[PDB]
Amino acid sequence: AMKVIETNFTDAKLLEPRLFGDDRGFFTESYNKKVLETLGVTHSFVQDNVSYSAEAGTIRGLHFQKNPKAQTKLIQVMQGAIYDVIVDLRKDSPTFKQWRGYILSADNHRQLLVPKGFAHGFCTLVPHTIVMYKVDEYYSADHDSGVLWNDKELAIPWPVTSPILSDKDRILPLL
Amino acid sequence: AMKVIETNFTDAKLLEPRLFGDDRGFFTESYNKKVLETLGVTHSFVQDNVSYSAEAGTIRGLHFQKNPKAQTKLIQVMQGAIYDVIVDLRKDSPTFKQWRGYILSADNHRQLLVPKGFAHGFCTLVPHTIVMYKVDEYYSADHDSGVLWNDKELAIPWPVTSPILSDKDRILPLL
Ligand SMILES: Cc1cn([C@H]2C[C@H](O)[C@@H](COP(=O)(O)OP(=O)(O)O)O2)c(=O)[nH]c1=O
Repeated sequence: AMKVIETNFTDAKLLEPRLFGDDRGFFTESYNKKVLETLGVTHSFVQDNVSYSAEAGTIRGLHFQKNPKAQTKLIQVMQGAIYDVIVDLRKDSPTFKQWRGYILSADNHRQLLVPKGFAHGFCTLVPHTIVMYKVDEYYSADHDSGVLWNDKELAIPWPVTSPILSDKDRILPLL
Repeated sequence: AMKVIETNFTDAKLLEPRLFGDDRGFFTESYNKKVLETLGVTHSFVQDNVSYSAEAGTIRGLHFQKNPKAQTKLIQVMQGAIYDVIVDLRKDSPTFKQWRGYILSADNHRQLLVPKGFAHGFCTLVPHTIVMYKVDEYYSADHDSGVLWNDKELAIPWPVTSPILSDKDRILPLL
């Protein structure tokens, strides 16, 4: 079934689904609610989002929806590959302000469980990258916030010098 | 938000989500539980399946899981394109044994809600097609059944003369 590759910051989980291949292609259960609960991931997802980025080096984030509408996310890459970063913003947390960069791709089929209290963003590594992610709380343009990609406090080693960013993404606040 | 393009057999719906496109690519809510409810679609999906077919002309199906463990399927195409066919197998229906073929692609983003009581299958149209589908009941081996892709009564004008099938799909029982 689906298995845990690593756990970081207590609750963040890098996961891998069991693939079943043939000469014809493959099959996989990319999500199984009851399986996830066994792996200590109990969430009822309400929305699935799909992000398409035409050019490599496109940066999406760092996003976080402020409470009372915080979102648990579960991200995967359907086409292409991305360098995904998560930052622990729980002030109480022993791992507060810490981050981690993961490579999620169409070939590795890896998924990342981003808990509530974290900032999340990614950098596409090749053209035509498609990212899909579930959220357990509906979107709220009101509570939609984030952290500027190049915040010097975090000093994230993005694999791009001049990222393709939306104007909205270039004016996100610092940490 | 999401729009119902057409409805057939009383309950099967061809859906299309809202797509926010800009200079960098696009973003869309492929699944939204609340939105679907407002359209008349209410189900608790517990499993997401992914199917990758290397070559064009690969037929997967026709398939249904036996009652009482029938499954509602929400079909979507993440890469490539398919000719998706559903067949009404509800003995107590005014459309029993009728079928419809739909074209779902990564470029149209259309989705198909296949009710419990229908057989479902598809033929990939281009190489490397990826199909994702959500189900409201888990996979149950003992309840696995289907209809022969080239069954004589079903008219199904598949767009492939010699398709690629698994050994078990060639074995599937006739209606
Ligand atoms: C339909 C389904 C299949 N599977 C497994 C059972 C099979 O061993 C494998 C492939 O499914 P299937 O398409 O039935 O096999 P074939 O390729 O021979 O037609 O996937 C699941 O784990 N979950 C599911 O929901």
